[PDB]
Amino acid sequence: PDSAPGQAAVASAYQRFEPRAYLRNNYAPPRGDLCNPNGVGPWKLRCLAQTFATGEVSGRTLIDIGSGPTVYQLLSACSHFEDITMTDFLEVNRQELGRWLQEEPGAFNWSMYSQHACLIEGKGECWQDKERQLRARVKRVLPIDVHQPQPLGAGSPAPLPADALVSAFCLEAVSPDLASFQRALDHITTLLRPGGHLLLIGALEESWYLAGEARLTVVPVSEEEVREALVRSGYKVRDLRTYIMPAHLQTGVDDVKGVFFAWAQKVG
Amino acid sequence: ASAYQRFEPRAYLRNNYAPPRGDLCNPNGVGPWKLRCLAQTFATGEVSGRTLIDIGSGPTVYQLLSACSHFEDITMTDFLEVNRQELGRWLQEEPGAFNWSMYSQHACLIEGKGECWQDKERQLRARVKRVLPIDVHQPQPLGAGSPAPLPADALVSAFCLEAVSPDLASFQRALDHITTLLRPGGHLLLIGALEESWYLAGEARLTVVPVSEEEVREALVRSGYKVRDLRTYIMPAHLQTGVDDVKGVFFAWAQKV
Ligand SMILES: Nc1ncnc2c1ncn2[C@@H]1O[C@H](CSCC[C@H](N)C(=O)O)[C@@H](O)[C@H]1O
Ligand SMILES: Nc1ncnc2c1ncn2[C@@H]1O[C@H](CSCC[C@H](N)C(=O)O)[C@@H](O)[C@H]1O
Ligand SMILES: O=C1Cc2ccc(Cl)cc2N1
Ligand SMILES: O=C1Cc2ccc(Cl)cc2N1
Repeated sequence: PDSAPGQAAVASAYQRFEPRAYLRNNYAPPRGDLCNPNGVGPWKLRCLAQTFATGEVSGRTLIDIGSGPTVYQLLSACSHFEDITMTDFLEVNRQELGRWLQEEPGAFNWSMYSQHACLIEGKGECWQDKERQLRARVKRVLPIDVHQPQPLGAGSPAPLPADALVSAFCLEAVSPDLASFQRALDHITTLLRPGGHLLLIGALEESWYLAGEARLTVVPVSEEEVREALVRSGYKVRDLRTYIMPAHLQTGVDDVKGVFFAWAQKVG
Repeated sequence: ASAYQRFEPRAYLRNNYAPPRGDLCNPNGVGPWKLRCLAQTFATGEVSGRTLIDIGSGPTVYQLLSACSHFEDITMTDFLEVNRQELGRWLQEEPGAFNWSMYSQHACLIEGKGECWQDKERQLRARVKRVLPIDVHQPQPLGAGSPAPLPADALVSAFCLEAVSPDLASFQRALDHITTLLRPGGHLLLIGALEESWYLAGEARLTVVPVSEEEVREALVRSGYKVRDLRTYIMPAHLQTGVDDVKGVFFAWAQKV
């Protein structure tokens, strides 16, 4: 009926979100181990690489929805878009990205991820070049709130509508329930042009994860709930695959059961 | 040969394996070309067996990155103790070891098997069983009671022979010597400088015999090899740095017969 309470709880909880702990929890080993091809990191990168490798997802502008403190989700993307917008709710995350953009030593090191992306893209690109291009193509880092009908605000800086959207582990991680999730998907969809593409990666059947002091409440979603929401938002689903989280990667940082990858094209 | 007593490993790694010659990003540089020759050759599946020996390793490992997944027993060698020490520092992940990761990465990249560079380094470190003294000017370069399994199924040698031979004849004889280490029907991957007469290694100034591709080809023949492949990389101007007067690099894939 009324979305304010749940959304308020969410915003409250994220005030405690610690980027460094979150990076360590999910992007340092064992989950950040890119050597095991059956690991989640390599699967995520592979979903992205293969999708962009079709040549079917291109344009001038791309918006990454809920970037947090991570850039891996753009490694394969960056060679297909001149203009990239990164976004996040939390200033601290936006500053994390700032540190990487300035190429500071105190910044999180993504070079393994950059290398791995070069590896599976199979074009013999060195990772320093991939990183240099991503840094050059990120044109802005913006506040965002997906619960707003205009997630970027009014008169945003972003080129709208975008040719493509990327969003990894955001919607389910900030929506108290499925209806909120659906509305969030509707909101970000207004930023995408008709015939444009959305690459959505997320947690399956997760109810909580840790980011330092912050223990965050997640709406657990299934593949089928994800498919239906995409259709409900005006997408044709081109691809929807599932990674089942291996027991050895269940580290107590969350109760994630799996990860989904969706390639969807906005009808129009 | 006394000149090699002033040879500084770090200065050599600096001159040849750090930028610009060590930049692997540009596909037209010497580093990537070398790795490609090695990778492509092994990818054929025709160079294989159980044991491999690297002749004149110096302080470098890149020349075995593609090799290591085809040979369970690897022997590295050099004339200088300091080079063997520098190798030991990398093989044992000791302090102040040279950083080869860029090369491991590129080998993984070129090979295209989706392998992470750490697994690659791990395997190489696991398969190098020993680092031995050696002198190619000796009829038995490894000495008599060598811990090395002989004959080897395959040899690798990069920038050693021409770099240690006053003249063509010495070069030919040294090739003769190392060839005795190789099992008949075995393979030799030989990489070397073309038309070079000197190079620097810190305080060391080394004399080199300037050799041509045809001269390299004829040497292998005269040593009893069938030349399966012989390619030339011409050294671009921007990689002419003042550390030597190398004109090009040759890669030769030869088979003892
Ligand atoms: N109301 C809201 N609207 C849009 N993004 C939000 C939000 N509340 C929290 N977020 C951001 O959602 C992110 C979830 S973490 C995922 C980060 C990154 N995309 C990855 O792939 O690892 C956090 O960065 C959080 O700050
Ligand atoms: N008389 C001799 N017999 C065998 N090796 C020798 C030698 N005199 C010097 N060497 C070794 O020959 C090497 C030349 S440079 C090292 C080349 C290295 N494998 C790479 O590819 O870059 C030096 O390590 C040097 O110590
Ligand atoms: O591999 C992934 C990365 C990631 C981010 C956030 C959450 Cl809740 C779960 C996972 N698992
Ligand atoms: O690229 C290469 C590597 C190398 C080793 C030794 C010498 Cl004398 C010259 C070169 N040039």
